Amino acid sequence: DEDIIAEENIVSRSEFPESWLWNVEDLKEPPKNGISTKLMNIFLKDSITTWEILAVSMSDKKGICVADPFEVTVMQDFFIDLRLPYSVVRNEQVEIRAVLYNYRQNQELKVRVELLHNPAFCSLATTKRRHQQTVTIPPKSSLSVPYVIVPLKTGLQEVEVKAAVYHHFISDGVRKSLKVVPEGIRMNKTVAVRTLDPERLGREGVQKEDIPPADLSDQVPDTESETRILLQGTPVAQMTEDAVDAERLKHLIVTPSGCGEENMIGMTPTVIAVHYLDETEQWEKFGLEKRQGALELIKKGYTQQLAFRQPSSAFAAFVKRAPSTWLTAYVVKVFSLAVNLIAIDSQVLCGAVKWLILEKQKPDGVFQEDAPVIHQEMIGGLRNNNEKDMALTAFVLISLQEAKDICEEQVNSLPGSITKAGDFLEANYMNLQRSYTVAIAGYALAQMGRLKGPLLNKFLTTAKDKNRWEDPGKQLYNVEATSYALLALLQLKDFDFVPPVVRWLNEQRYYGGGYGSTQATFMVFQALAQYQKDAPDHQELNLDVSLQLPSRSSKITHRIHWESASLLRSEETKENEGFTVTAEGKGQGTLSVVTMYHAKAKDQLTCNKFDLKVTIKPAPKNTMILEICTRYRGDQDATMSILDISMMTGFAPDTDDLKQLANGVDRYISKYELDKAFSDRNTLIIYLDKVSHSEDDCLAFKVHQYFNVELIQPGAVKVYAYYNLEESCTRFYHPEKEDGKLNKLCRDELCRCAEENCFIQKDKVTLEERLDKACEPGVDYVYKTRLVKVQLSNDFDEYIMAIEQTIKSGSDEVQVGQQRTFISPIKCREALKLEEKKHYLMWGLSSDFWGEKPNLSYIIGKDTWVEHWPEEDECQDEENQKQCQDLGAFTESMVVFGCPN
Amino acid sequence: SPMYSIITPNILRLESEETMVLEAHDAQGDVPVTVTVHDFPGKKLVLSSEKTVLTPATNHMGNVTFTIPARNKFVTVQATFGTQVVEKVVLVSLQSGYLFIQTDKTIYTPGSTVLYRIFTVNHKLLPVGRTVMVNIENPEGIPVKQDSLSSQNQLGVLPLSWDIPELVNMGQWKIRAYYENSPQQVFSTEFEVKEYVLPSFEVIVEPTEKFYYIYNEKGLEVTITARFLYGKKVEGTAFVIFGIQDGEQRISLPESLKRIPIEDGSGEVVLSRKVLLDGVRAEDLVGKSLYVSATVILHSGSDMVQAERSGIPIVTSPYQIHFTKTPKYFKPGMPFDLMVFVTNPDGSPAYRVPVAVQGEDTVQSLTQGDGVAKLSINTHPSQKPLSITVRTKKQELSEAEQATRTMQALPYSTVGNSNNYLHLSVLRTELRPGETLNVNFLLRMDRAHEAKIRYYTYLIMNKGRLLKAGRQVREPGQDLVVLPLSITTDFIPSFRLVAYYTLIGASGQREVVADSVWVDVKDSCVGSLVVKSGQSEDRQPVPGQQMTLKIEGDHGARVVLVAVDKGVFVLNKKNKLTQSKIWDVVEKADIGCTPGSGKDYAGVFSDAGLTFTSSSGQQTAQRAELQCPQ
Ligand SMILES: *[C@H]1O[C@H](CO)[C@@H](O[C@@H]2O[C@H](CO)[C@@H](O[C@@H]3O[C@H](CO)[C@@H](O)[C@H](O)[C@@H]3O)[C@H](O)[C@H]2NC(C)=O)[C@H](O)[C@H]1NC(C)=O
Ligand SMILES: *[C@@H]1O[C@H](CO)[C@@H](O)[C@H](O)[C@H]1NC(C)=O
Repeated sequence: DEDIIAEENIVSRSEFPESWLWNVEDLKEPPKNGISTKLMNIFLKDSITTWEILAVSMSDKKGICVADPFEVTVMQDFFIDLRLPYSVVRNEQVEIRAVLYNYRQNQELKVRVELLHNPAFCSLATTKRRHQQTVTIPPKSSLSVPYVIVPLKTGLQEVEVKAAVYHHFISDGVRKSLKVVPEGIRMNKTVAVRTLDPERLGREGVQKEDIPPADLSDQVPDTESETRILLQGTPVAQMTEDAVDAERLKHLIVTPSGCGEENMIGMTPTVIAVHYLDETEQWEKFGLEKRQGALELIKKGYTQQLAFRQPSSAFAAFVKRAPSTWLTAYVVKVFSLAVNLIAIDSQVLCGAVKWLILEKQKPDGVFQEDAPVIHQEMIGGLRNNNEKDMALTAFVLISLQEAKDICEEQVNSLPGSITKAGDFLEANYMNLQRSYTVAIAGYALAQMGRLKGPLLNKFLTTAKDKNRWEDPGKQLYNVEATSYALLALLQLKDFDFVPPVVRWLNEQRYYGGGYGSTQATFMVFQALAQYQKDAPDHQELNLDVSLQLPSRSSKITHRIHWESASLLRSEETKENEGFTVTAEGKGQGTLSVVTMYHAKAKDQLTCNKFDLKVTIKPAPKNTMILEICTRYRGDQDATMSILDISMMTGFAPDTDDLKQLANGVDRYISKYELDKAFSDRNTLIIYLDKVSHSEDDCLAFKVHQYFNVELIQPGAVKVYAYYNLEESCTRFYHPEKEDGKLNKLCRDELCRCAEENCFIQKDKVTLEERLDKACEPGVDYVYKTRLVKVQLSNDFDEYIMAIEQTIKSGSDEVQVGQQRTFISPIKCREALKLEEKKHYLMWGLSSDFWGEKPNLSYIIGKDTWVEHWPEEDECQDEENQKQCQDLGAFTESMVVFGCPN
Repeated sequence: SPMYSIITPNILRLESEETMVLEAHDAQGDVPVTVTVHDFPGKKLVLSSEKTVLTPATNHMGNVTFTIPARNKFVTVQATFGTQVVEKVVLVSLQSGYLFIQTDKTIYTPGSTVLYRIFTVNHKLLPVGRTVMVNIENPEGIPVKQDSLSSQNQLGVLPLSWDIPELVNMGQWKIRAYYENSPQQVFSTEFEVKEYVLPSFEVIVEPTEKFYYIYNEKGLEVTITARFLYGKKVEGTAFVIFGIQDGEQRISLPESLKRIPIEDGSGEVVLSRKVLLDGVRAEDLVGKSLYVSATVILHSGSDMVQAERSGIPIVTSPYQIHFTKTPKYFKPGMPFDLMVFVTNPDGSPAYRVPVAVQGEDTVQSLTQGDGVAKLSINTHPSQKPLSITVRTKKQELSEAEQATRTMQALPYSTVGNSNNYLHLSVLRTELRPGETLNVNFLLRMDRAHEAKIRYYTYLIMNKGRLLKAGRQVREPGQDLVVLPLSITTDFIPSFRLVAYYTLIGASGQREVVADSVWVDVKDSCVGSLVVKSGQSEDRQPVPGQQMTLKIEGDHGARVVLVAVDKGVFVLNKKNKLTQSKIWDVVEKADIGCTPGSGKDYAGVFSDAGLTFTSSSGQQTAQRAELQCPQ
């Protein structure tokens, strides 16, 4: 118009992020008083609101620090708020609101607001027609502007309105996007759940697993679908143990005193007490402070055992007594186990080992006792004079083998002695009668790996009930022999036979300490401590999963290991692929493939909670009656509900009819909305104290047209209870159009807007004006047709034209005589006024095809030429002639030549 | 009889410089000190380093700063003084420190990108470099994305993003993250994923009182405020309803449903006592709470916003009294100081509220800015359980409306009933960094041995470390000596002062007497970070305008910004990052578990978070628990 800024000059606001300035800056600016100052230039976005600016600092000196928020308020004197919804359903007609705020102190504004045409949307604005309202906005107030549209293609489509004021240089534009979604219900399907375990059924040829795609046959076209692969790991282990409670061992901490032998009887329970407690880690339960004091007693025992070391590196009860074979073989045993606890001298430990070998070993390997220990109760089951040629050579052997690592480079005759004493035991193992001898010599041979064959069978079948190595005598010789046995089981790694043997020891409830409890106490706890070390605990999750998806070119290799805080791995693909998985290794896993997609729906309507009927009738300028009828779909009468109304562009409700509703009980209308006027009451809200659930609650008021304009925008009414926005219902109203729904032809889920000219035009229509318009690059088809049948409906008419000649054949392979359905909106039944058995000259574009070949249908659009062809005996009439001569000449100029270009 | 002592923290930590206090009492000449840390039990030598010499010129107070590389685990701290060795087993925390997570928004729409930063800092809050595992769990608790990043050379700031797919479960999503070295200790932030659009105004509902008094005839008066994000006041209509909660269950009061006109950005709506009591005896409602649900609709119907205040407590008394700040042990016959903490029913501190003990009788005291009141009561030299009850003497109110609370303080048990006490008193005021504190050392013991107490040893605890140790000189006859203790940004937010003296007395018996105290310091940032306008003038900016953003901070630091549309916080304001939420975490992770003092000397120490072991056998209790008692 005049004295206003045109539409193309206006740059729309487009940048509306919800958060921005996600920056990382360093305060390196020269500091003044330890204070750095950074200056940043920023382009504030297009939002009219208030921004919150939050800064966090990190300094290796001052640590972390969250700063107080800094708010920036962005505003403008005149603007539009285009309030879209999050999403809209494809083909669903909905109303959108556009609010124009005028915040100028005392300056009213004559404004123009225009919705811009977008092919993805079916609204009033088209290519060649604008949709512009002229409206006035009072000082310090807002104005709601309703637009109805229809999204025709899914995805991130875009609505955009502009507005300008007259006589001033003030303009604004808002370009916002909204996600358009198809029609369906969220469905989640399980594709494959297999147990990944090579070895178990998954053959030694490591498991291969074929995984099919998902059905997704009812997947609504034009929707993404994600496949999520998952690697669940089943761990469950348990090589379990129940160690002896430490509170039961308080007596095993004994102060070592006395002579060469008595000192050893007291250092025994203490060393074997610390050892067991260090391995079972009960030190908290026992009392953590008591360990340090137990270290002094073990160091005190060892120190006092140096004064009884004879020059020959051997030990005896006294210093004047002849050295004992067994005692020196026990000193080695104890000191060999207390190496990590106290400082065991290598000269002392290995010296006694060297002495045993060179002095107290017979050629055949046997060790001979020459000075029996005075305390004949500390030795255990050796006291029994039966087979002491084996028992001693088995005892001295174990002591030598536990000093191995410590005395290999210091004693070179050790390797020769170990094998020698093993040769004698091995040969005479099959001739043993006592269970005690079978155990202690069985542990001495198992340490070399020399307990196999018939010997191994003898050791195992020596157990009574497969849980104890007992001899008809004292029980502490039996606790000892089961303890050497449990040690041998652990050495050979026979973990199938062990649990029963250990359960027997635990049920004995032996806690060491007593008369001659030296061996029993050192051995029963040496065995139950090595029981906690020869674990394992699981076994191991060592899977190697490979995923080959025909989509990706690179293989996906996952390694699920135990002792890793995860055991879960996932991969996502946007394409429904038929892939294969190959596992490898130990462990029992899981493989779950879950796809996600949109399935086809069978519809509700919906509203679910509200019924709605809206009627628009003429009154008994224009003035009409708007009747509204609503009802709640529950069991109770709904509470305060809202009736949100928009007007038929250029219509204002009747004030006097409103006052009458306001005074009605259970109904409310703000003073605000009352005293608006013709001015601009295009929107109205009637608050309802309630709506009934049994029958309809109906109201009705008169609407007056204050500004008459061609092509009016359908009104819209929307109900909803105050507490819930989603559960709403919205009906439309237009004098003509069915129920506010704009014209659109649909098949399945594809739709195209139909709000346009019914045909091209109508000032003299000559032959030249026909050859020019029928040979434009676009024009595809040209037929002389005859109207056989006309089918009336509620939305689209169907004119079954039988083609009588194909002047210019197109993409449609139509022979002469066949019939083709021409579709036209109901609003075009009067302007076309096509009659049966008559002829017409028609031509249109290729975009005016409907359906799939060979079953195509034609659309009588704004590029379709509809012209009445007079009959044979009608050309005789001296007024149709001028036309007849033109059509008959348009016939032979298209048949012979065709198009100039 | 020289006595060598050692003090360290209850719980030692990995990859951190834990300090260790070395001492020699009644010592002569120099004394060579070697410190060792071994894994427990056995020998693996975790820290051999740290050897020092205690000098007469230091009164024989030394210090070794050591680091530990890197069921529960334990170390054996070992301390050899010349030939004499002292060792103590101490507990070790696996916790490497803290992780803080920050997302851009509070809520997100399927199809958008979640921007999130991980803040990796030790216990002392300084940035550290570690490997970090990061998970993202859905509502039902299923991880869909995991990263394995490292804050090495990264100045403690690990940026990250995640594109929410359009196909995703709505509701509460969670980001969980932990240190590779400590999978047990986990750090989480929730973010909502929902289908939403940003509204153009906000709605604030504020009840006149932050609580409800069952006998207030007037009822619950609520002010429904509504203004546009850009400032202007809203014109519209509001629906408001009320409800009763107890405790996770809500009951809606249908007959309280009102419709109120929102004019000039405001509206008034009241829940009359009548309606309340009808919707359910009145005293049965005490303990429960009230919530207000607002729904404001612009007279245009083009925009609609819902808001809600919840947890308005129903109470007989407008106050609560707490002794969480007063120590539970006194010194028989010595003045006892009380830290009464008076809150408003919601949990906020109540300013200027006079309090008093039972009777009283002039003896009063007003609550300050932090909601704390300073009472001091004179005591009997009896070993009887001191029982103290407190009010609460606000006029305008009534005895019936006044609040009350009752604690019980036990006597400090003395070494073989020697009647030798120590008491640390501090003048109560909001301590700011930069100020100097006047710590008061009052000594109680018979004059027969008083001349032997020549110095007190004090130790400052903070964030769970030994911030500073020192010696307070004393001459014979001085019952009360003062320590001018400077307060720095390092004492934030709270600190413990523990001090003690040792001597030979009774019958040649070694005696240790200690006392602790907990002082709150003005919570803030250790340094400073200010964000403001660079342009020194003008009104509001216009959409698409360039503006200068001034940032004032500490030299060397790295700053990470973000700008969110305050519209978002109309939808969800929860799970934001605050400096206050940081100091909240730090505090809850103190090894010190008590306002001060202790049943004995071994109690003062362990309760405060320290270990005292001597060459006379005077040691603390072995702490087996990482958590505080309860
Ligand atoms: C433990 O003994 C060591 C000496 O072996 C001492 O550490 C030193 O502590 C002082 C302050 O007590 C430090 O001086 C101050 O450092 C800050 C920065 O940390 C500085 O800004 C001040 O101006 C002041 O100079 C000193 O740097 C530090 N020495 C070392 C080893 O770095 C201290 O006596 C004892 N530490 C305690 C009380 O835990
Ligand atoms: C399917 O959706 C439901 C909610 O409607 C959700 O609880 C479930 O986890 C989904 N199925 C799967 C396993 O993806």
